[PDB]
Amino acid sequence: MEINPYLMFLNNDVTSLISTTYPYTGPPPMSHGSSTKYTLETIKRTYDYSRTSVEKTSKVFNIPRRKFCNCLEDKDELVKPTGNVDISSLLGLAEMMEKRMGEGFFKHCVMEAETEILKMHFSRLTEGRQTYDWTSERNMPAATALQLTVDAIKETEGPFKGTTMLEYCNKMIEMLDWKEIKFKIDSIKHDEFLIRALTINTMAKDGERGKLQRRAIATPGMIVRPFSKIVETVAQKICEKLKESGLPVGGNEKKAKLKTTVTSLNARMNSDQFAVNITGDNSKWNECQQPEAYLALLAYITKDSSDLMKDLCSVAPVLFCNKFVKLGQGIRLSNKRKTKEVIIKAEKMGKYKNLMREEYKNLFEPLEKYIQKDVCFLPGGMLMGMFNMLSTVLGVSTLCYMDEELKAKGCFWTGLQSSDDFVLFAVASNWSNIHWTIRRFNAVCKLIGINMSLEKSYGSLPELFEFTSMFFDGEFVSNLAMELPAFTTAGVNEGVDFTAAMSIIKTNMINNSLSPSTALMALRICLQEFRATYRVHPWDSRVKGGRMKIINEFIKTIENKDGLLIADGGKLMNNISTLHIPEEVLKFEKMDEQYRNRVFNPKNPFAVVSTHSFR
Amino acid sequence: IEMKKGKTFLELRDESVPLPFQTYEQMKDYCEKFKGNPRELASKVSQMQSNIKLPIKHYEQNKFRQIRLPKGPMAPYTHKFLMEEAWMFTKISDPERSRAGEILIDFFKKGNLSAIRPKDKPLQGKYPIHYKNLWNQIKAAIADRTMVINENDHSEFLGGIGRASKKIPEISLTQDVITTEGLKQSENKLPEPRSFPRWFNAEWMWAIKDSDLTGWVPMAEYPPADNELEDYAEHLNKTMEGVLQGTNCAREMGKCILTVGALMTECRLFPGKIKVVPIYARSKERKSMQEGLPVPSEMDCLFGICVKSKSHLNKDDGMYTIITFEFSIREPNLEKHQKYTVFEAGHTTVRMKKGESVIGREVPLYLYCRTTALSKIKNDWLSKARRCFITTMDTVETICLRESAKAEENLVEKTLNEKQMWIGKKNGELIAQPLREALRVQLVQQFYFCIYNDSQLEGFCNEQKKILMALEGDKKNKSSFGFNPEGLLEKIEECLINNPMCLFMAQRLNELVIEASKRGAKFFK
Amino acid sequence: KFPIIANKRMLEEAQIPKEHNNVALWVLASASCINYWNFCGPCVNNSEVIKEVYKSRFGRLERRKEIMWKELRFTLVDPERMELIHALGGETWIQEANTAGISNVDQRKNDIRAVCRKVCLAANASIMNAKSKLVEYIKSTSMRIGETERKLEELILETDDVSPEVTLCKSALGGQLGKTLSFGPMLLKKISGSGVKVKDTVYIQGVRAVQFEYWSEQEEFYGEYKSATALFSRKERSLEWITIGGGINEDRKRLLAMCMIFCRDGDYFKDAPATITMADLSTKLGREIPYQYVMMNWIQKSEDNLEALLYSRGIVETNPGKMGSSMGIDGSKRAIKSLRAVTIQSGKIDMPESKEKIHLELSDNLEAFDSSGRIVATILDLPSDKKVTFQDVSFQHPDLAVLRDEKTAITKGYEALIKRLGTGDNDIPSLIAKKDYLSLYNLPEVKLMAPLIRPNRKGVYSRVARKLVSTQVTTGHYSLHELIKVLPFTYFAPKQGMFEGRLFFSNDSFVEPGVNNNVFSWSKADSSKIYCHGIAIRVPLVVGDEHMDTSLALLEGFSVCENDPRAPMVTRQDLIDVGFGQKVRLFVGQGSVRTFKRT
Repeated sequence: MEINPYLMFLNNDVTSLISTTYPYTGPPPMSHGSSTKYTLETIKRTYDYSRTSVEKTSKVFNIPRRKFCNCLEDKDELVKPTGNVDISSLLGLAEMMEKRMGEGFFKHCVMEAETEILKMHFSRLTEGRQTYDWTSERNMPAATALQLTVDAIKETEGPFKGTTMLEYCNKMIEMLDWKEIKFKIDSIKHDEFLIRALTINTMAKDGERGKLQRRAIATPGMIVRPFSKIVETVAQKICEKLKESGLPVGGNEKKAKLKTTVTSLNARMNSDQFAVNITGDNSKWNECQQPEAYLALLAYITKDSSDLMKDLCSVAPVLFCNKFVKLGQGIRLSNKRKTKEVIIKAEKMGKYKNLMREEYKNLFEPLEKYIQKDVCFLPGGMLMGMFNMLSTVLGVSTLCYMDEELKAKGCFWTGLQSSDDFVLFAVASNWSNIHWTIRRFNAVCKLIGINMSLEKSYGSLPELFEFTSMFFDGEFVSNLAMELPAFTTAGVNEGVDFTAAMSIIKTNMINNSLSPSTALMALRICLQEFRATYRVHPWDSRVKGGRMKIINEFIKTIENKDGLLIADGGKLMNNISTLHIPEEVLKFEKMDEQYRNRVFNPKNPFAVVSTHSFR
Repeated sequence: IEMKKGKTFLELRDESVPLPFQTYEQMKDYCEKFKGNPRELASKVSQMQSNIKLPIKHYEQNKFRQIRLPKGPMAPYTHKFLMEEAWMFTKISDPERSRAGEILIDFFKKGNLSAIRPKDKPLQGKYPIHYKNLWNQIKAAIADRTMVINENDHSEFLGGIGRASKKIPEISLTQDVITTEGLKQSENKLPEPRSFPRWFNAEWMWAIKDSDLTGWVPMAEYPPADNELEDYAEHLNKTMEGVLQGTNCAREMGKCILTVGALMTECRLFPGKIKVVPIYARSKERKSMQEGLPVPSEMDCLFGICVKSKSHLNKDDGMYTIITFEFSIREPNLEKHQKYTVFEAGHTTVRMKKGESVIGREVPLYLYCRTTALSKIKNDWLSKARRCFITTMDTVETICLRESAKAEENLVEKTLNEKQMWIGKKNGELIAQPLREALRVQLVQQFYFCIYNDSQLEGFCNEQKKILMALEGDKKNKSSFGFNPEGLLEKIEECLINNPMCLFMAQRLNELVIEASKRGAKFFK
Repeated sequence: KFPIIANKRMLEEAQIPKEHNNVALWVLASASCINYWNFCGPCVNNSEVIKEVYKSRFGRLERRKEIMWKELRFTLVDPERMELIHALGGETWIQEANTAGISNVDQRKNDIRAVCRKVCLAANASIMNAKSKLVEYIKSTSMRIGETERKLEELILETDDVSPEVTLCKSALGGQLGKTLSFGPMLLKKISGSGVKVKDTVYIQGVRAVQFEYWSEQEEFYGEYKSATALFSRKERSLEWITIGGGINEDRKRLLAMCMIFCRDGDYFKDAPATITMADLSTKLGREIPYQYVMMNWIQKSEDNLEALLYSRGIVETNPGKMGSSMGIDGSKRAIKSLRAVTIQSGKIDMPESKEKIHLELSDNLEAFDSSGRIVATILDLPSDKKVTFQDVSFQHPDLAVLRDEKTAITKGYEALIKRLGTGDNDIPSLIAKKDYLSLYNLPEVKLMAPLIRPNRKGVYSRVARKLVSTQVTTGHYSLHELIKVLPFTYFAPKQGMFEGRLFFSNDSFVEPGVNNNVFSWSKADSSKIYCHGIAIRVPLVVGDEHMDTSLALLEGFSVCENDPRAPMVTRQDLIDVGFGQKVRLFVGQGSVRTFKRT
């Protein structure tokens, strides 16, 4: 006998079994690292996708500046990625989109973003995945580096009493001109502080479904953080009004958008015409996005608005036009038998270049020019997972194109675009004009760096396309974005972790990525994970743990075992229809009044605020 | 009110600008007054379209091809433990001694371990003496009622075989020193390619079988119910659990769980120390020898032992090392068992029914020695192996609702007991089974995914999807079209090395396209 | 060790000693400190404040508790609820849970149609008494329909809801019809034309032959399948043209296939598939079947059969200007290639209405005929028998329901065992006080329950049960619950063998002493009750100590004793080689361990 766990794909669909192809969600045990070699290859491919050779030495660093925008050369083999942008076409697409949506559209959006920012407290910056400290020269949460920055400002030139985003930004600006800056103790000069602020570090974390292509996800500092937040707020306020923008949210709304698009298409295209689909996948969405074009676009946007926003939105772009990249850990040496092994940093690899291998050498000499001490003065690109909203806006601009050359042939297109993944819908009345339309679309996309893959982009007739793991079909729309919690990594508190997991499961059910039985199994699994995390078990069990000895000793004094808490030898009572309801609210009237008041005693040494917190 | 400007910022802003513009003001004026001239733009896009040669294939005139696999020796076993060739001693479970340190000591008391005395000469191995002396030290430590090992001579060696050397400061470096020591950049090694494994099918089949013992995996309780939905869900979950728990895959799952639960604690409370840990599992019920029905029988089982090296889990991405001493009653084969050093440890006994009594038939006994590393992330990933059930559940429910919705009625039992699913080929002919029996295959697939998880597998799974969608389109008479299939074939062939799961899946996928050629027109032979 | 921080005065004011029982608890502190604080600490009364502050959550809980859960149903698409929409309705399923609105009419329609299907099926058990058994079932079936206790002899007429079963059962009542038809689950209707019956043959395996009938003239009809309208014309065993109004991918395929069978178009009416030759059985257990229903059933088995049928219909390449109204093999709205003589469109085809009532004539097979044949309904167009709980119903005539299952058999056996007590002489307590257990092994009720026992190994079960019975009687220490539990097995000669710990019936279920189970459970503080699948039963007597002595109902030749961890754990087999004065621990259930001593 033999086996083939794909034969079930013959007499069945794919929307029902595709999930079996990918493993279950969770932390990737791959340990995708951020080494120096990978970073250098990235920088090389970046400078290369720039099809130009022009430069201009600066005055603040005495360093060249590869200006890869509006200077296209090396037209040969242009099917491969490109980064040289054309401003004329960009502004033309922006104008088309404005005309379509409306005139005072960008103005209304920027006004909304402004007013939202005004009443915003700088403290918001504490909400972030991670950053890079410019004093300790490491990566940490936002709150830590924020405290560091504020206390350094205090130690050097008095405290920051703004308590608002705008004062914080202006304080950063002023600090750009300070000659001496202190911090717990040591100080630094102007140039070094500038560099540190414009420094970036490559993080190894890449956790998501689909593909973990984020080997070297960026990790900027704190100076540029607020301006990036502002630009993202504006781009978000913009993407909301756009029908073809699945970034800000997903699921129910996403399916609504899909079906709306499809139905509008079916009701629009003439009888003679016939549609098609393409499963596009933009390649190198981070090594071809330039902040200079973003700057010009933001300028064209705010052209008619308060000059405040005009100058503000023009901050993060220039901050990204000049971004020093921290090279990872330096190379190591070794003798033949490997009995001795030397370790050197990156800044000195230019000192022993004669030893490194060729592949590592040819990848290092051409860049030595741009090196200063240990970093590389990258004048462009976009590595961070930032400006995703803005990139999506640019893509939507790409899709809203239309001229008379197409109309004459009776053809057009439309579709949807995520950050770096999209779906196209072409229309024509011949099995050839479709090819012409596809080539036209690819050309307009390449004009502004937006490329497309060929080994990962396919197509088919109208019924079958894929978008953000949501394999759409004539029916049976199947999702695959099943998320889950993780206690060991995020032990916020005993009380709040189970309720949060219940809310998460409820959400996943809403998005149809989960079904009743699946949800129940996941619940019974997360309960056990929680228990094992906090080292707690029920009372029926014959455990001998440290919390358990006292819990087993104090069990005989109560009868409302049902009312007991999971954290205290309790049992489950919630179910599908009782997720929004915390177990506490569900056991209040049931807990023996003694235990109840003994828990809800605000006169204790320490979501329903329990006497179960881990400060 | 306005954003008070500095100086350096303004200089940069006037510097970092497009080519023809050298000041923010010129660019700003050009932008705020940009007008639309669609004619020049159309000419530009047409010029770009002309100087581009975008190919568009239809998969019919230019079909796919069979994949070219690597060539060389067969891929060996990779997982840490043993699945099919394993063996275990048994004993009754005491809730007062339900811990590894106690279970191991109890197993040792009866003196069945002390009888394990491997001879000097092995069958196939590298460093037999170290393993043997370490086994003796393990027995000595257990006798002393402490799992610790004081002397650090063998463990140090076997942990340093990977990498161990001196380090010279860069400041103490010159050119003459270099020329003397012949220092160079440390060459980076690549994984060697391997061939197709010819033992995966056997393990899969064995896993599909039903185990004698049952209850390997523990689970939580079932909360109350308040309507028909929760009742149906509970019924389905109970059915699926009762179907799976008595499978040999569940045994390995529970074993991994209970062993990792102890290793994650030993790497936490005794870091930098050498400890001893068992490889055990716990059962709760069996099947009568006179009747094929279940019977309550709580019991413990010991498959082998795992030693621990110094583990701090805060440096070197939290890499640590272990050493495995597993039991087996099946002599090895040279290919599948390459990383294993083997011995012959006396004999043992096998027990089987005889009418109304039990008997015992002696057999030989083998000891499988192997070294391997781990990390914190792998621990967190294996401990969460129960999630495999969740994935299997989804597949079942996908089939059990769609149909139920086409006919608008409960068809759960009907489909589970009737709906036939292709599972494999026997004697050049397909084999089909009910869904209730294919759950096992789905679960084994998810488990193997959970084990051999790695970047290679990520790429394979991310790429095969396109082939699957193309095939589906072929089935339903849709002119699938692409741009560069051969490039995709290369993308997929480049990620095939020293990972048997990917190789098996690739071979079976080729077989699938072959079989479908009888009804499809997008694949070569 | 003590990561959790705390306050100091808050700790001392509560008098929290460290290492209470070797647990430090602690400024810093451990987590167990929280357990020690919530199990033995100060007492407040702040419940009202908590409720007021968390009013939104507790009002949500109240609302939740204010629900009347209803049934659910699998189907597709052709604020206070938003808090629960996740659990109310998905996409393949949905639950009709309601809050305040009530109207019981459509559920009543479902009930009446289900019971009509049931009864009409029940009448399919003979060859001659079809109509008679049918009508007698009707007259013997009453219901608490809605709120009124009505009979099922007037509802079928008073109601106006077309269906195969309604019609099939009302024709026997000489009731009015509406000119509607039913070819399987599909609903048809005539528009124009007419014809006459004609016979033809069809081969099976290429050698045999079977006769079917059809019409030779032209005639137009109106098909209507779930979420799909249609119109077509049949001519000489073949489908000429057809048009579909409302589009659903799955529905359009099944509707088209059903209309084709209705037109018998295709080559599979000349020859047959190789799957039919596997059976060639166009027959029931003892009845005949046409070719159309056999083909249909063959479709229901798998969609591959549907695809084959549709391929039998010619497939061609669509021409320009027709994509908008073309079709695909999978129901695709438009495609380069479609099938011959097809037309898709949007909007459901308005269905006509016939205001002319008639009466038909039933046949041996209950097939009704209005005129010129033209069968309108039959049992062949029904689903397979589907067991469903019926309530608000009364069904008196035999064949009403088998009402016989092993579970119910065991329930009745145990009810009889319980009643036998009867608080009198020649009953359980008298034999107990008399110490005459042998008679217990001869009662009638145990003889009635004996057939429910696993036969292969009943001797050992009887041996063990008699052992327990005698050991509990002679000594006078016993427990009626476990006794009655094991009694049904004390009716066959005792034999040697291996016992495991469970007594298995013939339905693969089981029972176990010293433990509880769904089939049989009981507990102290409610000893006057005995649960059977949740069905609480009463004891004709009262006891407060007759049950308290279970030291001998767990094992056979042993007795419980005081707990002792030193005693070694064992199994049920090695018990034979134990001695006296030798305590032993052993599992008595799930994670339930107890100590025992011989005798």
